[PDB]
Amino acid sequence: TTFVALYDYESRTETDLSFKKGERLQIVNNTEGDWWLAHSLSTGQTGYIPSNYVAPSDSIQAEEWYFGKITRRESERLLLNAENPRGTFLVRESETTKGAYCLSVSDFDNAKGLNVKHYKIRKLDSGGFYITSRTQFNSLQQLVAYYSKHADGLCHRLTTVCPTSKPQTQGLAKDAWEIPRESLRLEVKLGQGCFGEVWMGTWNGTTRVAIKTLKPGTMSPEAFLQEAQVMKKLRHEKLVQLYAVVSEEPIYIVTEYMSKGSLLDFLKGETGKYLRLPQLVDMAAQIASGMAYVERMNYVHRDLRAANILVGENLVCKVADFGLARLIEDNEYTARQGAKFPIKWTAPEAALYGRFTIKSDVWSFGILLTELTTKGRVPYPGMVNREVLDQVERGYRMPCPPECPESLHDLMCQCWRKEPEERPTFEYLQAFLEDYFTSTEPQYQPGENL
Ligand SMILES: Nc1ncnc2c1ncn2[C@@H]1O[C@H](COP(=O)(O)OP(=O)(O)NP(=O)(O)O)[C@@H](O)[C@H]1O
Repeated sequence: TTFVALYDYESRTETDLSFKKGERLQIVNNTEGDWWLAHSLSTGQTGYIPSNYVAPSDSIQAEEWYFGKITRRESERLLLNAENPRGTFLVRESETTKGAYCLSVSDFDNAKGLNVKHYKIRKLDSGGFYITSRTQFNSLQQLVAYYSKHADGLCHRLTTVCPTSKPQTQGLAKDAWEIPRESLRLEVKLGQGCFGEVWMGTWNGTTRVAIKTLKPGTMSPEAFLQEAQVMKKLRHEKLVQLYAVVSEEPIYIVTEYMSKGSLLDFLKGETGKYLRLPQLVDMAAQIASGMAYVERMNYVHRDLRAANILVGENLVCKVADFGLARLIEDNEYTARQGAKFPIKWTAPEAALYGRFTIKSDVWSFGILLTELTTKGRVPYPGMVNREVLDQVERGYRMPCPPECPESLHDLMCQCWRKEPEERPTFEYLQAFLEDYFTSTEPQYQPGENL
C-alpha cells in the first residue's frame, strides 16, 4: 500500500513534506487531487506532497525508465540531449498500437551521427513481452534487465536511463491561488512591457517564480479575476503555467520562470547564430502544439508573437501571455490603435471589426513564422504601424524571407488568407511542421539487425 517518490522535492511551506527520489511514503489521506497528505516511512515526517511526484510501489509507473504516455517526438527531444551517453533509453506507450509499448534508444552513426531508434514491444496472447520473437519476458522490467546486459539485436546495450526535469506541481501549494502581496520578493527585473513590468522572484521565501506587475488603471481586478479562473484550468506542457494572482491593484500575475528568456531575443544575438532550419521548424512545431491545445479548449490567445513565446532547456518553447490582451481597457488599444497595439501581428478582421478568434491567432502564427526565419527581424520591415492595415487590406503580404524555403513561405500565405475559415487549423499546422522533413513519426526497427 506504500508509494515511492519519482523525483526529489523541496518543501515550500510549513505544511508540506520534502523528500528524495526513491523514498517510500504512506499516503495517509488522498481525499484531494494534486496535493496529498503523506507520511515518510524513513524520516517519520508528515506533510503535503505533489501527487505527480510519486507512484505506487512496484507499479510500472514506479520504474525510473518508464515514461508512460509521452509522444515519439517528445521522447526524441529528451534522448537527443548532448550529454546523454550512447544507449540512453526510456520505455513508453505505443501511439499506433493500444496495449503495446516502445523502447526508444539513443545511438550514434558515423554516417548519421546522433539518432534515436524505436522498438515496439508487443504482448502476446499468452503473456510474453518481446521485441524479437526469439526472446520474450513476463514483464517490461525483465525485458529492460536483459538488454542492459546484452544488446542482442538492439542498436546498443541499454546503458543509462533518460534523464528528465521535475514536473510542474499544480499550483504553488495546497489551496494556494489568490495569495498575499507580501508573500513575494522581487529580485531581478526581467523587463518592461507596455502595461507593467516583469521580475524574477521568490514566493514564500522558498519558490522561484516570475512576477508580472500591471500598472493601476490597466484592467479591472474583477474582470481580471474572472478571466484568471479560466486560464487557471489550462494545463499543457507547451503553455506557461499560471500559478497564482494578487487581484487588487497593482495586479500581480505569478507564473513559472523561464530562465532562457523570450524567443524574440533568443532569435537575435549569439544564442541563435548556428540555428539551422531543423531547429527553427521544431520550435514552430512546439508552438503549434500549444496553440492546438488552445484550439481544442475553445480559447483564444489574442497576442501571439515571438515576444510572447518563452524558451527553456532542450530548446523547449512555451506559449505565454494568453487571454490578458482582451482585458486591456486602454482606449486606443481597445480600438486596435496606438503605439501599444501589435498591428503587425493582427489579422485584418480582428483590427477592423474586433473579430478575435482562433483563426486570427492562426494569422498571428504566420507572422511569427517570419520572425523565426529572419532571426527575429520585425515584420513589414519598411512599413510604419499606421500604414500596415491599409496595405494588408488591399492584399499586400510579406514576400518569402531571404533564405526561407518557398514551401514554408507557402504555409505562411495559407495562414494569411483573407477568409478566416479558409486558414488552416493549429492541428494541421502542428502535423505539417512535425513531419516537414520527411518524418510523420512512424518507423520502428524490425528486431534483429545481426
Ligand atoms: N515567465 C517568464 N520567465 C522569464 N522571463 C519572462 C517571463 N515572462 C516574461 N519574461 C520577460 O519579460 C519581458 C516581457 O515583459 P512583458 O511585459 O510581458 O512584455 P512584451 O514581451 O513586450 N509583450 P506584452 O506583455 O504582450 O506587451 C521579456 O524580457 C521577457 O523575456
